[PDB]
Amino acid sequence: HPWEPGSFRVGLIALKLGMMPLWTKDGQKHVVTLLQVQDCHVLKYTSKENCNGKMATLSVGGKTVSRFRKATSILEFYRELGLPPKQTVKIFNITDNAAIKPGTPLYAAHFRPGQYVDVTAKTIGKGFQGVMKRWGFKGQPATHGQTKTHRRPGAVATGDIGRVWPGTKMPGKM
Amino acid sequence: FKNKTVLKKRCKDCYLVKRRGRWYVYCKTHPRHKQRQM
Amino acid sequence: VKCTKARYLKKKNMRTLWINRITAASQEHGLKYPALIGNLVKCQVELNRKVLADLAIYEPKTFKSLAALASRRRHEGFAAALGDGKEPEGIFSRVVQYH
Amino acid sequence: SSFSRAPQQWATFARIWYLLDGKMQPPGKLAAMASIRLQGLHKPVYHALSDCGDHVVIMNTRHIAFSGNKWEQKVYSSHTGYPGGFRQVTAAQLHLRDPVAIVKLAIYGMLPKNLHRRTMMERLHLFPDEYIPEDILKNLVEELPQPRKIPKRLDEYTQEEIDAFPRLWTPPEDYRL
Amino acid sequence: TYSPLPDDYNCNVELALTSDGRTIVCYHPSVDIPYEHTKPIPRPDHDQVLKTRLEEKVEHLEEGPMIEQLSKMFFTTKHRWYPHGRYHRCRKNLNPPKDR
Amino acid sequence: FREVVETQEGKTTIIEGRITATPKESPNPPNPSGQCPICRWNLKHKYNYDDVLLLSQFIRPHGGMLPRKITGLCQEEHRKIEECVKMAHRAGLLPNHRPRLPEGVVPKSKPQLNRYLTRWAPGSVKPIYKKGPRWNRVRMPVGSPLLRDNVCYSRTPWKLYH
Amino acid sequence: AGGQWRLQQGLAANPSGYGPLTELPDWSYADGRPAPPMKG
Amino acid sequence: SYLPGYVPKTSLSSPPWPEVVLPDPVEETRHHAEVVKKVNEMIVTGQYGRLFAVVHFASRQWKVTSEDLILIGNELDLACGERIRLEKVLLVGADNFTLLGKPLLGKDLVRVEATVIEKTESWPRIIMRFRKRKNFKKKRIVTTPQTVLRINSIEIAPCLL
RNA sequence: ACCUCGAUGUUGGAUCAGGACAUCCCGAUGGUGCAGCCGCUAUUAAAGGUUCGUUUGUUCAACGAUUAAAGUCCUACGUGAU
Ligand SMILES: [K+]
Ligand SMILES: [Mg+2]
Ligand SMILES: [Mg+2]
Ligand SMILES: [Mg+2]
Ligand SMILES: [Mg+2]
Ligand SMILES: [Mg+2]
Ligand SMILES: [Mg+2]
Ligand SMILES: [Mg+2]
Ligand SMILES: [Mg+2]
Ligand SMILES: [Mg+2]
Ligand SMILES: [Zn+2]
Repeated sequence: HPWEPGSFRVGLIALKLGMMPLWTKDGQKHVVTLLQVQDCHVLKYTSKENCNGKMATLSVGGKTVSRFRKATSILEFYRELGLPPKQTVKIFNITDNAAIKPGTPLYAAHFRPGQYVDVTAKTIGKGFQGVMKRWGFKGQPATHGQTKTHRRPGAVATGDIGRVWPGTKMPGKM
Repeated sequence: FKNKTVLKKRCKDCYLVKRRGRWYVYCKTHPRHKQRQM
Repeated sequence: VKCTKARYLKKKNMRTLWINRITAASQEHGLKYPALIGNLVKCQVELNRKVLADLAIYEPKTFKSLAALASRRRHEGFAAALGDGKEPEGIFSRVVQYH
Repeated sequence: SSFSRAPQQWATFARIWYLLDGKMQPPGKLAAMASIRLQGLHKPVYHALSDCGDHVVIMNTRHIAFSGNKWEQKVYSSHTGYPGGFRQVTAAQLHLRDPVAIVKLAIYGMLPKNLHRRTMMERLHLFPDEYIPEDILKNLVEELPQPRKIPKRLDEYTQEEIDAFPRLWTPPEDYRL
Repeated sequence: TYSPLPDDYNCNVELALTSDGRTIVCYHPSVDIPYEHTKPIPRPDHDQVLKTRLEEKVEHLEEGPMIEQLSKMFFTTKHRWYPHGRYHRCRKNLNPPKDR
Repeated sequence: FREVVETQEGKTTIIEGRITATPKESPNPPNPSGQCPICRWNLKHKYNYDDVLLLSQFIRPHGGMLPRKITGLCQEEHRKIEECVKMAHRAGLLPNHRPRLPEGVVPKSKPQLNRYLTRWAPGSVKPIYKKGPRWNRVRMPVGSPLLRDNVCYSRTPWKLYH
Repeated sequence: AGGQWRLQQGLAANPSGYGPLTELPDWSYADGRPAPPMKG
Repeated sequence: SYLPGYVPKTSLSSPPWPEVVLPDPVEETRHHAEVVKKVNEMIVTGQYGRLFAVVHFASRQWKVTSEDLILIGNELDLACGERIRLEKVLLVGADNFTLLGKPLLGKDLVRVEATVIEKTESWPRIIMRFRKRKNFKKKRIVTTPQTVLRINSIEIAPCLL
């Protein structure tokens, strides 16, 4: 179908290579991230009626992995599709005029220069971290009598409530 | 608009009107006569 | 201690349960609980809540007859209230006197 | 009834699906009649320890009618638990966001405050429009009468009733109106 | 034509009084469902070589999905479907008295 | 009634007043001794907002209330009818007396909210965020206080505040 | 229930007070011999 | 064509409940005799099965039928096996007919007989009272006497007319 | 002087703050002895913000330089098994 206003097309699943500087004709040094799209294909299509949602959902995979490290249910899904299994599978909300046949590969040419895009991925996990590194609390001075309190949250609530509000910033996995 | 518990016209041009649940005093001749029921 | 004090609650709770069951069956016949108990007294039918609850469960046809009697007696009172006593009392409104 | 012991017990403690039409009806009166059916209060064999409740299906929950200024004055408030999570929405705001929330909250506040209350809400079915799923529609039994009788609009009166009602005054012939 | 209650659903109640007025007679014969108010029962419900042997269709389901399926078909909550400990399973009377 | 029509031909405007058919009061009133048409027909304390047949006889084609000196009603019943007319439009029982829309105006689609017994105008009502204690509850008005003396066939009187 | 109506009929507000329901003996022998009077 | 008491039909002009017209007492009086005679004719021919009777015994109303048991919380001073008659019957009902006493049925219309089959004491009942911080504590155990009666037969006689 | 005399010393600060609106700033809107900028006053608004220092145990305050502003309070005069 031709392009229409209010239509959403599918995206890609890229791999973050690294960073590289880039200069413009204005002389400003802009740093960009090299996203490599490799073995990106459309897995299945779900219509708006079957989606139970406003938009139609489309399945996309990337980064072909080994067939020996997947469950039986996932492997048999790719057996009929005739594609190697994908590591990360994302679901994109599209419109009826943007449907793509399953098994269709996708390339970096899907995007063009001057187009603004949105990148989604898991952040770098820092494990269990204290409030000072997780929420940026100031802490306590290292000297002037301080006793075993330099990186502690301090007060967490008031005495009247006699409880801690949900969502209170406490040490945990970041 | 000056909030008054008791609304009193300040001249012959002031007129009462019931709008948005509370009485108002409008006066085009004297804009300072406008009042809102508190 | 709870055993001794629960003997009053058991008697109280049984009667409350009976009233709900009597009310449930009266609504199936288009009547309210005050309209049934109140009008059965005026017919000298002295049936307690225990019997009426049992009748409403095991004798549905008998309960409907009582509902019809209470409804008929209820209608007789309204007719008597419209008149000034000139008309005779209702057929079911007669009271058997005991000396 | 000369039934066998098991069929007789099953029939008495069976579940009956009822239908309610909520168009131009107050939510509370709909909830009052839905409360007794859900708890089983309409049965003479009712008891709290016996799960004798029935299924209530309410249709046209989007077209309920609120008496007075309850669309603007009544407020449905809830708290998410987080600081600053105290939300207060009016009946009109809640109705547009969720057409079935008003009826659901009225019924939920009438059931006894016990563990059985959440079980009774599972046997309550709400549908904003007149469309009903076949499985729910194929097992209905009785349509309970609407509590409030909808008054007739001026255009719904036939000429027989309009002409039957007498005019009380004679307007002057020179009145512009 | 007066009738205190409609004689349509349960029985035909006929109130009466005795000559002395000391006894109320209630003749209530049972009503029968008319033949025109009932529906007929739904009695109704190739080149095959291999007989269709019975195939087991007991699909394995986790504790979660199993309870969710049960809570929807019986229109109950998930709480009642979880098991109980030995302490409660031992307090239950396995030989309760029976009436009627 | 009387109607006014303006016809312009040859850039000249002519205004004329033409008399039309006027309805006549029904003969043999039940109570000729009444002073106003309400008690003349024993309709005092016996009508509500939903009786659009009675209310339509005291309103203009655009829904406006008629003057008291024209209809001949008393001061007490005119206010009661005036409030019933207001609640009739708000309840959607008068679809043929809508306000006149000037040319070139198309009303926007607005939330169709069913309501009745609405004392106040919907746009002038603020939500009750703080209900208050039990002894100082902020009740929601239902109906109209001017109908407090209407004939009630139930033992419980009309509840004008919820 | 019905206490006010009974008092207007010359009876007791409580049906257990006096009358045929209470004063009469509650049982009698099958042969027809009268029962001994109850304690109440 | 309007009477002085005429009111045009409105919401509150007429009572919400529909008007009810009671039957003519003269016409209904003979209609009652027809129903009573039919019900009386069902008793001579024995066109009834099991009968349930509501009797007033030990200040209690029992919905009893034939061959059933009732527990009475007092002693009747009667040897076990003795057959007695329950004089007070308030209601006798069948599958098709029901008779109501006002408030009691005549002795010539219904006869209910029971049998004393077991006289025993109740299980020990705990009566304990306790008040905190007052050293008030006393326990009492009582065994109220009990009596079990079995309803043998419930027969009626054709005396309605 | 009602609760606590069979283990909370209090104040202030640090830490992290939740909340009220009787609003210091940002927003909207009447009046003005509102030309325009500045101002004053009133209604509405608590989504967001509300500085760093010298002497002083300081809270506060003084003045030092700023800021669109350096709000009034409550919370066991918040928080001391931090
Ligand atoms: K301590
Ligand atoms: Mg890591
Ligand atoms: Mg530091
Ligand atoms: Mg130390
Ligand atoms: Mg240290
Ligand atoms: Mg009692
Ligand atoms: Mg304010
Ligand atoms: Mg402190
Ligand atoms: Mg401190
Ligand atoms: Mg502490
Ligand atoms: Zn003025």
